[PDB]
Amino acid sequence: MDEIWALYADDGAQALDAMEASLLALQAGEDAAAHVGPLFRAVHTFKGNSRVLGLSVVESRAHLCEDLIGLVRDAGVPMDGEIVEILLFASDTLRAMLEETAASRADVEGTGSEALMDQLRSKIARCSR
Amino acid sequence: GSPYNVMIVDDAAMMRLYIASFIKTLPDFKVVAQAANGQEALDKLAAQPNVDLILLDIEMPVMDGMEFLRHAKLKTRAKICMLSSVAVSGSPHAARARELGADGVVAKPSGTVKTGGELARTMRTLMAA
Ligand code: NA
Repeated sequence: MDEIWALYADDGAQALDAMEASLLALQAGEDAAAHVGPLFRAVHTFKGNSRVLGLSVVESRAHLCEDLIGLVRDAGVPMDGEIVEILLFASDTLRAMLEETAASRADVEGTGSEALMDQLRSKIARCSR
Repeated sequence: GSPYNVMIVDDAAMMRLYIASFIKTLPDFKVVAQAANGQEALDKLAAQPNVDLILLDIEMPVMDGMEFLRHAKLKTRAKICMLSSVAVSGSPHAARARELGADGVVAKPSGTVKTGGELARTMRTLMAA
């Protein structure tokens, strides 16, 4: 089990690095066309990794991020400044969850990220009314 | 014959390790190759003609001329089982698997909510067919 936990931390860091890079590029004024795919793939990878290890609370945060990014990719919602903002907050939150869970070899307590969940659910509802 | 030689093809390193670790516990299958992309899969397969069973991510993009899947289907006698990230029931994955020439499809295992019971059963059914 040492090896899979090591890989969770390493692969997770690469995925979150890619998530953050795409979001920072968008914040700097690069076009969504170049970044929504990489962003989706990074979040999807992070989600799948957490699912492998049964980390359902971590998984649920990544899943809601993926839903929001999917609305942009598939349902014609623009990648507006608010989406970018919420996902940057999500990337920081996921990074803290990664560092903690990798070390506890267990799922996180959801309390600290309930605010993020509310923000994601709110943006999802508002831009897909 | 015994054990059956398995190749795992999935771009997710966590899924390759998880499935490989599980196959270590089956006396009737061993892993002989793992690959993260189509060209690597071709490289390992073309060099390792004793492969009996290929487990292939249904989410992995096909090569532009589908050289890996074509080689596997047309130049080897390996059985091919697609791996799906969602429940197969209610998905398009069972139909997509048949269309691609795969011999079966099964949901990827997880440490979530036994562990590879369905996977082992499917692998065995395929080799006994
Ligand atoms: Na654009």
